[PDB]
Amino acid sequence: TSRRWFHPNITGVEAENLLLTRGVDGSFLARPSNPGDFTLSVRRNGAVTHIKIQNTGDYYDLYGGEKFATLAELVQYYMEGQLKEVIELKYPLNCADPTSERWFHGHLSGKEAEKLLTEKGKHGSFLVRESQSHPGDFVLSVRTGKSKVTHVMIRCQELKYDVGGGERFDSLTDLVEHYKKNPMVETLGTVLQLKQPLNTTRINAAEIESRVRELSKGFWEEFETLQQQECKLLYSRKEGQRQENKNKNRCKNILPFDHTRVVLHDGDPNEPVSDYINANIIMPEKKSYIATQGCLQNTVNDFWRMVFQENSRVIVMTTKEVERGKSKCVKYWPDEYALKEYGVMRVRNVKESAAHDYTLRELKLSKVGQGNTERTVWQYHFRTWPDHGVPSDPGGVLDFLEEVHHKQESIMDAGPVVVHCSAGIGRTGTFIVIDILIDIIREKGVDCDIDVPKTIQMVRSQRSGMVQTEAQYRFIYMAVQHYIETLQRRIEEEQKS
Repeated sequence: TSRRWFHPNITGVEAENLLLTRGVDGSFLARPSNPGDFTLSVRRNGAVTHIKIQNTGDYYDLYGGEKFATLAELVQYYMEGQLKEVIELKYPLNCADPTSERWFHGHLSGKEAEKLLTEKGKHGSFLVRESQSHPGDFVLSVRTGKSKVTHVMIRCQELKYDVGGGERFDSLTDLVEHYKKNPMVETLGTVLQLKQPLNTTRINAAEIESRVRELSKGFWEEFETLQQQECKLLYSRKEGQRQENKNKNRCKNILPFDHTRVVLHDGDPNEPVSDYINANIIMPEKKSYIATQGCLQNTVNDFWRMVFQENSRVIVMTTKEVERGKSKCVKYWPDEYALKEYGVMRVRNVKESAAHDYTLRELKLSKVGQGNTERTVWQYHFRTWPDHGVPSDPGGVLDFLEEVHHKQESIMDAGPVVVHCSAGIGRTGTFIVIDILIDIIREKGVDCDIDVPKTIQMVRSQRSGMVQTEAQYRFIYMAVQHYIETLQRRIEEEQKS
């Protein structure tokens, strides 16, 4: 609901002073860091303790704690155990910095704000900018509708914010949220409804190169604004929390949303719960996906029940079975030319074809004792993804996804494309997002509208924390840039031949 406990522009010593002067025992905050890392600063017995959170691209790993899909899910978990050599998360210490808010521009001038609200904004579209010049003060610009752009002055008096009367707010967020729920009425009756903020992320696919360079001059700020929206995605994950489902999860707290989870049918009456798999259907809002985790040895049979039931013909594997001496995915496919039975399912590995970045396994899947149920399942196993971070060049990933798209398109009545890595959120999220965005450019051509964080947010509403890091976020932009460049180069070559 809030995510006010995250402070994007704070330092170690600044966080300590804040918890000692504005907080009590049990007070906490989360802060970025040596980048790529995060810190949970908690006050206990008049002393401040710092707990390290690392994310290399798979999940948020809290030291002495658990692995989580989002910082918001991490916070919700401990607020609803953390120990030393007992750390309690009781009171979130709220941030007043509005820089990660969608509606906050600041830098914008009166003329520019009006221009953007006219061309991009609609009824209820609003923004907050800095004055302009009554230094320290802020300006709320709102569109209502013939239409009109209304300006409301926000005075900053002794650290508090107000619209000239009534209540005095600790932050611009407290002020905005109050006027969103309780709208301001003008002298002649016009209701200043704050429906949605101004979209500053939607770009034309052809103009990617310019946006990539402007973000390279921005990438971190755009990601954190998207990150600030995860508190709206804390949907129930009850099924995964069930006692009988606990050992079917690779990470106990990285669970599928109940509303999008894959439900397994025709199981076994002897096992009480046979309908669960840590997987979700990803529907872009034609080509759908199943975002899943790497198999555990006790879920390989459920994995095959899923593929068969969902009528999937393409498996996208974005991890090695072993990375840094740790099992990331149990081998669920047989050896080349071998035939294996996985419970009620039978799988034949027909042929293996190796490319530079991946291996293709041609599998034949059927139900045991059931003639005619056989279908070919193509497993594209990407092998070169780095242990930490993302690849330097997206050429290999793009060549891989083009090949995956062509195979999926070549199959009549094919079900969702199964996509998995380790926990099935970071790399899995990255691959599905690139594939969705490239799908738009494939149908609509080089000149179409794309919105990278809007797409990520839609995918994160279907499976927890899809796209884990800023590295992946930037890599998504770099892959879309490389695809448009490669598409234009093909037009260059044809007209010149």
